[PDB]
Amino acid sequence: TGLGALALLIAACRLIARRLRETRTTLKGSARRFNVDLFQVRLIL
Amino acid sequence: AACRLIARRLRETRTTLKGSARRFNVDLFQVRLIL
Amino acid sequence: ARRRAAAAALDNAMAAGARLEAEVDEQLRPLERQV
Amino acid sequence: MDAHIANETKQQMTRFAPALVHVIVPDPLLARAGVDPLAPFAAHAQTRYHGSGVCEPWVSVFAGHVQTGAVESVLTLPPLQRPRGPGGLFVSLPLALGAHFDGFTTAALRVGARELVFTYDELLPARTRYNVDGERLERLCRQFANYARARRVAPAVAAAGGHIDALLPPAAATIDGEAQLTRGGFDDPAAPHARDADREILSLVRLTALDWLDAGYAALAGGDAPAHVWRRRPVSLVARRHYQTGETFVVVAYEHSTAWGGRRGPRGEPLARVLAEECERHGVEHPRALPAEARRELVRRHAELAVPLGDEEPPLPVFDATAEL
Repeated sequence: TGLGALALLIAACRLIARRLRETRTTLKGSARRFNVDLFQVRLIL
Repeated sequence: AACRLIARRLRETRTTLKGSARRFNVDLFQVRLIL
Repeated sequence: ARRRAAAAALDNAMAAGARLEAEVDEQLRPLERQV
Repeated sequence: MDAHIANETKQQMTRFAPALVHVIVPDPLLARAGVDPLAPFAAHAQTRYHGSGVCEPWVSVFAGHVQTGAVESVLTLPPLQRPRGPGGLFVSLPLALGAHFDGFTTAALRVGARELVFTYDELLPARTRYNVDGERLERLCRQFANYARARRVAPAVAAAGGHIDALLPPAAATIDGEAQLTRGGFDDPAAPHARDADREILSLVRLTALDWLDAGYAALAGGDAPAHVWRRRPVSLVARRHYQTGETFVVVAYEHSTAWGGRRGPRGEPLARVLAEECERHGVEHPRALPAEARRELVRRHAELAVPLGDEEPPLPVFDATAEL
């Protein structure tokens, strides 16, 4: 019984956990690109 | 039962961070318009 | 010249940044599906 | 659009510059630049590095000035619809890049009398917009279907029309170029992986479609017309602004093209990255006021950022979009 519904749910808890890390990675990239271009502006002027 | 209330807590935090970022963007549009 | 180029570049950067909150909100739709 | 193809071939065969870029300068830009359309053209261009004052000799480029709507001439096929809107001359500028494309180094254009400048930092956008062209192409094929069904011209095209009918809905169609610059959002190279990674987890918690258009449409006009072929492959036009006068202009990129953008086109990191990182690291507000012992490492890395940082006084003011002025 117990060994018939486990591997899937732990696989989930691991895979979505790592996909979350990748989400944070890409979000930081978006934010830092926007800030880099704002930095470009703050020296053009 | 934690992982249900806190699962929704995640969406709530994301939603309020959204409004934070949107007001950041408005205050950016400000300095865009002033000059 | 500087004042015009700065406005142009600011408008350009904002044109890309106009998707920030939308991306942040879209990214976490799995975590509703993942409970 | 023949101008872009001609320039790509002339560049690849001869290598008069490292890479290229496709641009559609519209009507009001030219108008405010002091130059007039509808007159004889003779296009040239040169690339002028910043802070030094070394200009590569001029190079003649093929330019072709449309009259009616320009943006739609990239999106639609002749026999099915007519374009609409403003129109400006197509042109392609040379570049100087390859490892870290330097910023603030312009690309000077020359038309009959007046010269326009286009700072790199303005010309080359990070992300492209290829995801909306699927939405455009499906409408285009449905358009061809409703044409072949109603005009009753030839049987070979009628079969293709029937196939397209049986493939996707026949509802209705129209192509609008202006709507392309508004509605869209910038495409990033991750989101398919987001959908894919979500696939496994949701599943756990518990001829072709378009070459019909090709084979058919090659019968209405009766000519392959290689210039057309790129109009069926997805394009991406990114509306940008201008630093010299403050108006709009577009930087298109075709999929098969070897220009800047698309596929099989070179990509170089925006040099402003290491500049911003080292500006923040040592803690100053400006790149020119950086401590020389720090600038030594920058000059050590990239042989391009040298002269804007080593000499006491550079020949031309550095880090300002208004050098030539």
